[PDB]
This record gives sequence, structure tokens and C-alpha cells, in this order.
Amino acid sequence: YELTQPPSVSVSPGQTASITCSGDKLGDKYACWYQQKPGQSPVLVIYQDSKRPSGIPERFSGSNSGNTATLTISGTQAMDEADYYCQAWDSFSTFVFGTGTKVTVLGQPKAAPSVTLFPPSSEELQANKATLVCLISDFYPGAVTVAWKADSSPVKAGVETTTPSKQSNNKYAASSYLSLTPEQWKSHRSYSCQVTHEGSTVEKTVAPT
Amino acid sequence: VQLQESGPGLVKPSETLSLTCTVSGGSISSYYWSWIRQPPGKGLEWIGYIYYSGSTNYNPSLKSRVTISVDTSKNQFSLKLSSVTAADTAVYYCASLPRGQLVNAYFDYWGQGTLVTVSSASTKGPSVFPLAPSSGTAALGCLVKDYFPEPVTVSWNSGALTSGVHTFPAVLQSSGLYSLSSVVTVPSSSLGTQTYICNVNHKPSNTKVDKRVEPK
Repeated sequence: YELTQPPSVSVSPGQTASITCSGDKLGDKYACWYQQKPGQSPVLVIYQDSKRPSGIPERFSGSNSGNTATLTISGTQAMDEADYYCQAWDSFSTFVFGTGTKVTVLGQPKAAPSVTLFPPSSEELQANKATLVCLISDFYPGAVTVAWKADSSPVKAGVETTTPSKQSNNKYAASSYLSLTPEQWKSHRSYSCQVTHEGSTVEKTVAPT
Repeated sequence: VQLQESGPGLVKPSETLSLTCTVSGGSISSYYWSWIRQPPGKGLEWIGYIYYSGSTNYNPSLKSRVTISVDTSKNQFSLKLSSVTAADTAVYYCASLPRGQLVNAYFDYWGQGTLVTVSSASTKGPSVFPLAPSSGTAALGCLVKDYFPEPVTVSWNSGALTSGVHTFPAVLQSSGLYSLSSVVTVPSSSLGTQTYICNVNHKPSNTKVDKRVEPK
């Protein structure tokens, strides 16, 4: 038994966002709302259908009627790019949460990614290991594609890349790791990491010295 | 009110997960004390709550399984289960629920969450190497590589560096282990005249490293 809410909601800055939590029935049941930013634990944004806790701003209101509870965000801002959960009991009568809702304020400024390529340090070399570290940050939106090369030739395997993640400045952040063996590092003219972002692409290059 | 959860980071299957939450003020007997879990993939689920009288209430599908205890002399309460299986991996929060009760139940004040992974595999301490800078702003970092399980905390100069610092999420590499890297952007000029230290803390293996980064 679970409360269904959409997994996606789309919004531009300053417009109004509405999220729907839904069971059978509701209203006669009290629906509260929790907000969860990535990496952090949730925080009460709504309790008892319409009320709001202390430390939550004017622009946060939720309603409840028939078979649908809702939450409305007047003048949606960049501070509100989190997940949103519903809660009731239903119906035996332990507690149950929503399925999760992803708000997104788009129409935000673009930003070319700043890339930084670190070569394998000394320790790892003096430990029969090598790993190249490509670091991508300060970039919006977060739809990147990473490709490695040795000399001019494109590296094939031994490559592992993270999945785009949010930051602090309401941006994104990624990393790429090239798993090598010390000869492959010492026996080449150069290694390079190329990050592709929409159309703009940025490379970085290092060489054994 | 402050809540802090502590317990193991790793529990092998079919054993007994043991967690403890610790509360500050409130005060006690103003709140029911509940536990909530959230798998890393996605999803939030409630398991049970307890009151200082000893009276309890658990999630039905998880009764005969979960057991919540309480000690009102040291302001803490605990969880056990059970026989833990492989699909109980989640972030566990202690949480509060108003007295009365408040039939329109809601969870005000949560913990920060403790990630408990369950696997037949064993734990592994990290191998941390320096991402030395050089060469108006330089960037230097700490590579926490091949460790298990999540999470690992990375600070700088005992938490003195909050500016220009970013810690990245881990990556599950072919080995089946985790690895991540943290970076900091500082003035170039300063380099040579200054010391930089990444403070790595990996609790499930109880190890604590403090690597030192200096330019090439």
C-alpha cells in the first residue's frame, strides 16, 4: 500500500509548482510534507495539511481534498531543487510515505565546465599502480560525456566515471578515473581527458616527467 | 532538539543489525521516538516507534523481526534486526514524533542518517594518495581510493578549510569497492609557504588518515 505522486515536476523560476500525493481516500487523513536535499536528511516543510514549521518561508503552502493532497510553491526559486515526500498512515494503520517527487527549476544560466586533470601521484607509482583523475565542476546543465586519449589515440577500457551530482552553488559536479598500470603511464607522450558539454568541449593534458 | 545516530557501517547477512540513537533535551516523554530508513537507490519507509514507558509499535511486515529498546537514564534508544537480509541496505534515521499522540503524525527533527550496508564481502581500509598541485589559484586534493564501505568523511586542516573545498561522490569500480576524491582551490602564491592536510575518516574500519599535500 503506497501513496502515489509523480516522479517528475517541471518549473521555471518564479512560476508556481504543484505536487500531488494520492491515496484512497484522503482529506479525512492528514497529509504532511517533507523536503530532502541531496546528501542531507529530510526537513519538515508541511505538517497537518496546511501548516508549516518554524523556519519555513511564506512561499510554502499545501492543501488536501478528496483523494489528493497537494503542495504549492509560489514563486519557485533555485533554493528549492530537492526531492519531496508525502506521508499518511494507510490503512492498518502503520506509517507510509510517498514515492518521491523531483522538482527542477530550469531556465538557469549555462556554464562551460572547468576541468582539471591530475596525473598519478608518486606513492601510487611506487606501489605498482596509476590512476588519472579528471575533475569537472562549475557547469550547467549536467549532461556531460567524458572520453580519454593517450597520445592522439583514444583510451578504450580501464575507465570509470561517476554520475553527475548536484553541488552547493546550485550547479553540478563530476569526476572520471582512468585505471592504469605504471608502464602505460611512463610509456607514452601524453594522456588527455576531454569533457563534452552540449557542443562546447574542453580538454586537459598531462605528461610523465 | 539534537539527535545523533551511531552503529556499525557494515553488517554481514543473516546476523543482527544493531543501531543506537542518542537524544539531547526535548525533553524526554514529550516525544515518541521512531526509526525510519531510506535505501540508497530511492525510497522512504517507516519501521517502528517506542515510548519511554516501554510500549512499542512496529511496521507489520517487519514485526517478529524488528525490536526497539530504550534507556531513559543515558538518553538513548536502540534497534535490532534480525537475521538482516541483503536487501535491508539503507540510510537509517532516528526521528521524533510529538506526544498526545498527534494522530496527524509527522516527523519533526531527524538524525543525519547512518548508512548500513549488508554484504557477504568484508570491510576495507582506504589507500589515500595526494593530488599535488603546481604548475593564480592552484588546486590540490586527496584521493581516497579502494575502500569499503561508504561513507568516508574528508575535511581539511581539521575542518579549518570550508572555503574552496569540494568532496565528490564515490565510484563503484570493477573491483566492487568504492573510491572518491576531494579537491580544494587556494591561492598559488601561498604554495611553499604553507601546509595542506586532508583529514580522511572511515568509521566502519575505524581507520583515520591525515595525508599531507605539497607541490611537485
